[PDB]
Amino acid sequence: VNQHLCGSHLVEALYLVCGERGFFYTP
Amino acid sequence: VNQHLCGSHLVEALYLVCGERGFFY
Amino acid sequence: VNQHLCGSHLVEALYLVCGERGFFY
Amino acid sequence: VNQHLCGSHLVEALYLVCGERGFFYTP
Amino acid sequence: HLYPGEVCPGMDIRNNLTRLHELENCSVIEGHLQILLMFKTRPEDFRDLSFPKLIMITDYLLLFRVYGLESLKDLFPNLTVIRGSRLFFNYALVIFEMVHLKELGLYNLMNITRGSVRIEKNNELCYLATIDWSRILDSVEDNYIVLNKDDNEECGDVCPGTNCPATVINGQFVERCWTHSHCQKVCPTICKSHGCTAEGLCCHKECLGNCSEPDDPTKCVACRNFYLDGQCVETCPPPYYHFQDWRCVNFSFCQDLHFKCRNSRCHQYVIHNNKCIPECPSGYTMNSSNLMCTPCLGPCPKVCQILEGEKTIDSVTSAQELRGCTVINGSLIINIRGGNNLAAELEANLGLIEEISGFLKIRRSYALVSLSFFRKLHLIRGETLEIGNYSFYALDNQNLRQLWDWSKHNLTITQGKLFFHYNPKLCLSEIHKMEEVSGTKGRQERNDIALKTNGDQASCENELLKFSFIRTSFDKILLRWEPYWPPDFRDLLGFMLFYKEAPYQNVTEFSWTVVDIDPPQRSHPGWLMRGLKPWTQYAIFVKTLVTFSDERRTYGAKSDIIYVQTDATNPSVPLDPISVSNSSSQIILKWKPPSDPNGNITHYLVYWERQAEDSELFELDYCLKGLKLPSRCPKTDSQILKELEESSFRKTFEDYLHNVVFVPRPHRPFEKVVNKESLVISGLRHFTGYRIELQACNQDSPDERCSVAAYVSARTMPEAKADDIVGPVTHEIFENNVVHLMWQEPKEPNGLIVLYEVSYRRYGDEELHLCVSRKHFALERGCRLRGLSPGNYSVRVRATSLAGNGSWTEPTYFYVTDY
Amino acid sequence: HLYPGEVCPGMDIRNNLTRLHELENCSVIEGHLQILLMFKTRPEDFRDLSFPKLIMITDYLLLFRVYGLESLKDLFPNLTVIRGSRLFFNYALVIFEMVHLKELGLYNLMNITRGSVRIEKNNELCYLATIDWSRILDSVEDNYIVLNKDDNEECGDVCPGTNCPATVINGQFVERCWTHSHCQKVCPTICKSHGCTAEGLCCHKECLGNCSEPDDPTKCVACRNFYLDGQCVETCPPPYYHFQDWRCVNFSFCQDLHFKCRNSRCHQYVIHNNKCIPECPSGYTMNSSNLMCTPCLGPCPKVCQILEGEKTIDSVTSAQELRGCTVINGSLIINIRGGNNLAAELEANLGLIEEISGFLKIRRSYALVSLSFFRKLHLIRGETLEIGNYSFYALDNQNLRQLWDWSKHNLTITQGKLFFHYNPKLCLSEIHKMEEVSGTKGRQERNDIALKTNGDQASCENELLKFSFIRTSFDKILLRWEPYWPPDFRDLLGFMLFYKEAPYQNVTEFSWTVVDIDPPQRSHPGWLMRGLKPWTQYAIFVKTLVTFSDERRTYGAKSDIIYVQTDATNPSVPLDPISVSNSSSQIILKWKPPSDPNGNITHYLVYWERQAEDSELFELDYCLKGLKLPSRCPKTDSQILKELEESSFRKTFEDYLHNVVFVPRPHRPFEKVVNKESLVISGLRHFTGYRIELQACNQDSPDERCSVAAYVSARTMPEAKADDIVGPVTHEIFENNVVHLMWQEPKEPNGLIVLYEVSYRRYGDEELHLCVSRKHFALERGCRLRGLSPGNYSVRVRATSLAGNGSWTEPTYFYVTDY
Amino acid sequence: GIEEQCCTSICSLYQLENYCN
Amino acid sequence: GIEEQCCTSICSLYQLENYCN
Amino acid sequence: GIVEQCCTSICSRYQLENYCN
Amino acid sequence: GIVEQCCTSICSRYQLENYCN
Repeated sequence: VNQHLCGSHLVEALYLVCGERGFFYTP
Repeated sequence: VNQHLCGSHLVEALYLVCGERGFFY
Repeated sequence: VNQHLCGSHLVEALYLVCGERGFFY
Repeated sequence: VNQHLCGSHLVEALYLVCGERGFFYTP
Repeated sequence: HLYPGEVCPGMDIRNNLTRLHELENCSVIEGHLQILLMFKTRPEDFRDLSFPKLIMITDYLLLFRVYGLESLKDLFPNLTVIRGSRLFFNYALVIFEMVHLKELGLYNLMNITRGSVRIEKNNELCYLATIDWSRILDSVEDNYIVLNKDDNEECGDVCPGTNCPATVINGQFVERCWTHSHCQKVCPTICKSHGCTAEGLCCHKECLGNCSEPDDPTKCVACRNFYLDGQCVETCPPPYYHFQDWRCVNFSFCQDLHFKCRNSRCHQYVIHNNKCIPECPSGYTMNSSNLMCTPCLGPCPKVCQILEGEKTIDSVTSAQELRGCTVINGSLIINIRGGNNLAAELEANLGLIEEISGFLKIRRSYALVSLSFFRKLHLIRGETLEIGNYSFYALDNQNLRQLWDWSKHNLTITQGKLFFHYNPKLCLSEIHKMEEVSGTKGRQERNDIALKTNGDQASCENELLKFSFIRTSFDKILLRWEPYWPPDFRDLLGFMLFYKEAPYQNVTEFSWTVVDIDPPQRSHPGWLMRGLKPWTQYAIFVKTLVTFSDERRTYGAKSDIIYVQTDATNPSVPLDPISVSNSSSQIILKWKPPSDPNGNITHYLVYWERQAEDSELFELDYCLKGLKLPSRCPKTDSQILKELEESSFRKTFEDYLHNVVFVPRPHRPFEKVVNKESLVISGLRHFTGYRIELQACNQDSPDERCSVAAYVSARTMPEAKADDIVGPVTHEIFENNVVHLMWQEPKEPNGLIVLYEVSYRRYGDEELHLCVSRKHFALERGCRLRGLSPGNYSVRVRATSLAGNGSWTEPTYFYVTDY
Repeated sequence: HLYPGEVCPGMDIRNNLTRLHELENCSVIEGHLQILLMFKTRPEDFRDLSFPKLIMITDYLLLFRVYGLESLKDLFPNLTVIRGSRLFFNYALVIFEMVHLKELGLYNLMNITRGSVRIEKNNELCYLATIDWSRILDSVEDNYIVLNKDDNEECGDVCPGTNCPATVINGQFVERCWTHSHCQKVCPTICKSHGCTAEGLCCHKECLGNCSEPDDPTKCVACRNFYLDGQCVETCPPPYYHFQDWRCVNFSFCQDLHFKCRNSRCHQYVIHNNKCIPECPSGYTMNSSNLMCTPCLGPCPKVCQILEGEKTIDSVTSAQELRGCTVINGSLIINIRGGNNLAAELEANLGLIEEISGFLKIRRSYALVSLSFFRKLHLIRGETLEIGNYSFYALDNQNLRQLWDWSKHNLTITQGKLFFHYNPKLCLSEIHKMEEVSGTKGRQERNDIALKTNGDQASCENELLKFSFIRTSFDKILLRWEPYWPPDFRDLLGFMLFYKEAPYQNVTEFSWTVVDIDPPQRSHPGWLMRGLKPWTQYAIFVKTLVTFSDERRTYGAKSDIIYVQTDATNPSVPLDPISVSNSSSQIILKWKPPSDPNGNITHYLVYWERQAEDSELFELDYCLKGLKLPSRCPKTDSQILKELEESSFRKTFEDYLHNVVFVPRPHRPFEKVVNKESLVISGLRHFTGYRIELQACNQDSPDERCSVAAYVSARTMPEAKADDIVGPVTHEIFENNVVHLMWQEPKEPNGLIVLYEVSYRRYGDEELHLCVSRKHFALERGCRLRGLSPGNYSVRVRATSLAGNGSWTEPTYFYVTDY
Repeated sequence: GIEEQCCTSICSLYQLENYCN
Repeated sequence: GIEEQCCTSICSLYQLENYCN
Repeated sequence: GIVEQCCTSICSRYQLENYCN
Repeated sequence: GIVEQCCTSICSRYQLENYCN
């Protein structure tokens, strides 16, 4: 799966790629 | 409304444009 | 001619969109 | 008299400037 | 009461609820709060979690895709003030893509000091239209609340009315409620912003939102100006200094903050103007022992090093990062993809800068109307130019009208060329003025400043056309303006007249019916107006139509919008004439004023005339059978291109011919109605028809100038005993027992009497009837009976008129001889 | 006959008539004739001056501001042919600003071989609409005859009709006449161009215009192909060579012309392909002794040194100066300010060039549809570039659609950047294809090729939308197309549907009623059509609406124009039902077909029913007084910008949020009508009223599907003796002289009889009348007379019915006893 | 409520398949 | 002929002063 | 930012890992 | 040409003498 990722689809792409470990935010 | 002038409309139009110098019709 | 649908117009419109799967109205 | 001269006014300007001697055309 | 416990500086919570438990011990957030990106969450994970201690948030609150959260009424049941010191894209309350969220529930939110509220893409969120944001936020027009359940579906909003206050929003009164059980608390206008108590009493002057006991600073919940020792104060008394624009601190706390940054990794705090500010402004320098900013013995500006040498300004938060800057060591790109005017908050953050080391670019700034927010912008060095060697890049600004006020504003561009494209409301006059002022007149090359796109939607013809001869008539207006000629008089393809009726004076510029007017022959050009409505004021102005010129300025000429009102005339016919006769001598007539007054209607004319009774009724025998007497398209685009091209082709042929040929060798009753639409009419005959002539006339003394009438008919009521016969019944008996009956006719009946009936009955016998018509009554002087049996009769006489049947006369007895 | 005398090469006459006297001895002008700029001239200076010898002009005739000249019928009474070898701005007959000129008068002008005619600014010139230019000039659509007296005023044009031929021009027949006394000579179509004689006989095959004796080359007036020894020939026989495309000359004459130029100051003539041409074409070189062009042993092109290194092509005459060129040592500027397609004459002069040493510029070329006239253009060196370093400058071309056919055409631009601006019908696909082919892909900088001006009026979405589900109903059409998504699916702001009714298949592309369609939620997008007319075919296609992108290609998607026809249904009510009874038993009924057929009308239904006579007529006493029996708007640009800006603002906020949050950590009688609108109806009762039920029905066998009827009434004519009484008159006399009259009633009257009248008159006495009604006749079985004087009577009986009064019966005599 | 949503307003295709099985 | 020129067509101001003294 | 990397350019599976713990 | 000299630019009295005999 390789395509442009924008907005809501971008958010779902991040959630499927990762989320068992969680998103990253700076300390 | 916006259409050609025929008859009384024409005579009033000519009286408007001229009449100080005079028009014959 | 291009106005809202009310009554028979609505029922024909819904029969057009659906009716192969079914609509209740 | 100094102004832009175009078209018919240009022709009249040439005629008033000269015409006792006439316009010039190549031999 | 006031804020207890910790202060919990701005925090971010992600991916779970585990780290959010550190908000328990703090009431005010000294920063921004963000709950977002929670997918492995359930609706049962929020019921047992509540933060009643939280009161006020300084920067903003953000909520982005937290699953399972249905309402904020449990998370933040006491949040009351969002100061909005630092916004999130010019917004102070952002709720974006909240799936599973059904209601806001922030039933204590009273004031949002700065910013706006954005609510978007919440398919289940309701109770949004039941919130009066005007009571919460000052600038409510900047809110963006779209794509929710309040408009996609018809979810109910039940505010208990048997208590939620109702306020007008657009044109109707609607109750305000955050949830189904919480009403939006609204305070009286006497409590402007300090808030009210439960009984509706204003709090202290230094209060905000809510308070426990009125008129007591120490019993409030949110301070309006500053917080100190559980008390709200207007200013921090010595030796306390302002901090973060919401609380007062001593020198020790600001020193500790400064030392915590110096001896570590930052916002190295200083002291200036009785405030503990992060960075000292221009012209001052921090000392060694004390932190107070002494003025410098030299003009040192505040340079602001922009990362990557390019900064894009697209919101209030992006501009706020340049607050206090004076010299920018980079390039600014101004791109507010908006629709709301941000100049108010843009001039506060920007406008303190003087120099720009790079280029200034304004691209797709829809909302900007002017670049005047650059109060002190003087120098654009252009040490780093836009691609293509540009130092001022203006593009696609749909509402940019003014660059600067060149009367007092100075500007100096050191390097780089100019660029102006697709600014439909920015005219070439401003561009050329700025070119002259900046000093880059001889620096731009062709097509850098466009001509068919800059100012194409703005009227800047910068040459006045003066009307020379105006006079008006019934339905025509004659217009004459002084002739106009460009240096190439053939470039004038004609004039264009714009007209539109205007009840009042001040009308917009640039409906607008258009007529094309040819140029005159070289006689003022002029034009005659036709198809007008009388007594109506119109807006008139003429705009020239000149051929485009790619090399030089195109050309321009237009006239100021003059206002001419056409004259008055006779009005229309009065409408709906109805006449009713409520009495035997009174008729009420009602009508509607004419739909075309054509001026001020002054008076009405009503005429009457009694209708003579029909002649045939006086000469009809109604005793015979058959006696039923009635009981009375803009110019398409390719077309104009054809005239343009033909006019240019004629000039092209003329120029070719000239170049080739020339070689440079070396009476009826009436009354006058005054401002009334009805009349009661006296002196009318009973049961008679009348004809009414009704006029509406707007001029009386200088001869009547008014139109034809409206006609209607009416009949008065009849009298009671008009048809009844009076006078004694006289009879005669001849030798042959002939009975000749006589009775006085009803001299004044209801119009006319058609017949009489005589009922004679011999005692013990049956009733006998005989009809006597008008002609029979005239011929026999009443009635004549022939061949009657002996006996005594009883005679009653009745008269029938147009009104109906009259009452019978008293019985009369006659006896004929038996012989 | 043919041309006598001198040849008088092209000359120019100015400022007086003194130098016109050298035209006396020549019949053909081997060049152009220009009579212009004569101000000190009078109308009396032309009457005595005439040139009957002049026959034909090779290049053109020009007339510009000669005062006092009123007609050319005296100057050139025999001018017949203008070859147009060299034109004056793509015109062969120019008459410009001829003041004092009233009529053309060129009554011998037959053919204008090449060019056009321009007549402009002649305030007194008339007799222009009475000339059939189609008989004179081939391409009549290129003529420009404007601003004359034929349209400014109503000057009369008297062509003698009692002989001037009349030809149809637009839709009417009008007589053709040059002057008031000269008719425009028109030849039969059998004489295509050779002309006819006075009696209408075709001239020789090699003839043109006119001839003295038909079928004789030597008796002609103007040669069609070539002139030689007073004879017209198709080709020059040896040893004669072609010269100036109109006459044949020997080698000696062309040699003398060549030597007159070599030994003097020029057109140094040569010989090539049996022609005496001025300059030999590419690949050939003149020899020393002979003048014939031998082919060169090397590829030497014909270079054409353009003066000042810049040439502007604006007409056929400007392009013709480059005829035969192969390599251009300069720059071309193509600017045809026109309106007529000159590609036909542009490909003849241009299109033989391969290299351009400078730049090629196409500016304001309104009439050009393609640059395909450059047949052999291969190399654009660009050794001299347009200002701004440009080698191909296309600007403001309103109809430029195709640059070249890139399937077979090669192009190579050596130096210089590209430029494309304001080409509304030239799409970016052609520009990019030319960039790839030429090899200058990585040479252009931003804003050199515009995006919102190139192809903005041309549909080149170059992506196909396929309809997926179409089905039709009574007045609705259901449309479904496959969903389309750009890579940024938020850029899709929705679809736009264009529909328009089309009787036939082939319809134009790009009326066109528009409806905005939102994008679907990610369910095919689709749309439901409403407000349609039954049995009508519509043109359907969908064009996407995507947000503009300044960086990359904007985007594109559209569907082929599909055609769907809605179904048929019941038609409308038939209009104008009229029924006439011309006979006592025949009724003709006429009607018009319904205005809404909604398909093909197949048949009509007509119903009848006899109306029973009114009951009260059978029970009315009409002998009493009172016996009168009847004798039966696109959303304003302002709004759409708002939706565009809001849609972009939502995406901008989304992108800002995403960038901030994410950090990248390192049953009744009837009949059937067949195609008819009337009917004759038989079997009808005389003088009876009928009710008609008329339907128009378009389906019979598969159940009738048709609408309600129209109702009308008609009464048949009555019979002659229907009301007359038949049978003998029977009477009885009783003991008391009572006369009981009996007569047989008219069993079959015209509907019904209301009364009878009996006229009995005793001899010598007066006539006595007695009315007998229906009830009286039934009760008394006729008539009963009581109390009659003795004597003999005469009895006649008449019957009155609905039709009228019947004839009296024969007199009957009865005598009552005298006692 | 189909009546209240597009007898006084206009309903597009998308909010018409929602009334289907 | 004023009738034939602008009773079926439209006459502008310029061709109206031609009917004046 | 992530938008310029993914919505305008093309992101790979490895690139999206940089936005995770 | 004379047009470029006079209609676009400005011609003087002496310049127009170049177009006369």
